[PDB]
Amino acid sequence: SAVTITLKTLQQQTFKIRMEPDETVKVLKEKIEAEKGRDAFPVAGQKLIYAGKILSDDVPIRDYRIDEKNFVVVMVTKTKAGQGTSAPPEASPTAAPESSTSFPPAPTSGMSHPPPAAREDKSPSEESAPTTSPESVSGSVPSSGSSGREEDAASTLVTGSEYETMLTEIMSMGYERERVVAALRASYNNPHRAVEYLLTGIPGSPEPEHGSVQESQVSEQPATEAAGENPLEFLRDQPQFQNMRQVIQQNPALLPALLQQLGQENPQLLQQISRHQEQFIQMLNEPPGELADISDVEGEVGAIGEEAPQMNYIQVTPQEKEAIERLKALGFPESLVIQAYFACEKNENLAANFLLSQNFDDE
Repeated sequence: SAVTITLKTLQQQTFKIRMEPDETVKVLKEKIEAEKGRDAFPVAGQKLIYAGKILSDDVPIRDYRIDEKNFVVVMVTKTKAGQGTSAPPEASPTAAPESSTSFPPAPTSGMSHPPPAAREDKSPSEESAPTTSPESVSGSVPSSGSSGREEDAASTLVTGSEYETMLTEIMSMGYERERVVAALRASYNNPHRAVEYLLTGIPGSPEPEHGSVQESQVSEQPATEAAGENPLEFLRDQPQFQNMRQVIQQNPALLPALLQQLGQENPQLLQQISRHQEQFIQMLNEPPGELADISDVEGEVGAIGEEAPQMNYIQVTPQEKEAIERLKALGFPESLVIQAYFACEKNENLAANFLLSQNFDDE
């Protein structure tokens, strides 16, 4: 089964083909190259005219309803393949009916498209909507409520190590590594929400109330009987250290010249300087000691406290000491206060109250 096709070329040369009554016209373009040949029948200008509109090569033959009784004026122009056929400048025009008049610039650009008459020049939006799919607008329940995303706060601490830089900001407290980021991924990657939701809120510390740290044991010296036989204080006051603390306050070359001259003459300190070279020298340039903390002067000049180890008959307690502390702090005596306290009701007036009325000023 088949069907001959009337092929007509603009050159006035017609013939006949056949192929199948359902082959893409693309085979036609190639059928013409073999039907007429390839001397002056290229493909670029291959337009199969059957009655005005050239049949394209994207449809199967017989789809345009061609008629063998008629003829298809196929065209074969447009020869742009690098180097093919061309035309010299000396020639005559053959477009009587199709005579060119305007001079539209093919190359270059330009927006030649003026609107007809004087109406709405601009054209915002349109006035039609051709649906592409047959059943696109379907369904009913919402699945993705995308009514505006969320930016929230992210660049709050993340740096070179982003969350790791913060991981050290919190972990340093004494936490872990994976538990902290998790605390910094659900609380707000911050030491505020993470901490609160790191142990007291995170599933890692159910009511952490068993870590009492109210000890404060950093400074608490007795200073009541801790001094005797010290190879360092006798020199600090003797001429040995004075020569090492005076020569050092002008030239560091004397330190060695002295440590080897006097510092290396008395074994009383040498047996310690070998291991105390750090502290012994620390005092050579800056000896410790201070007689003015902030205001050592409540009563008159300011004493130290109890400078009598095993001397009095009692030792006061944490109940009456408050009365004496404020007494000697206002300008009261010493033994006259610790004793007079037992005036009438062991109060802070009968004993003081009468003491003040007895001091008076002048009559």
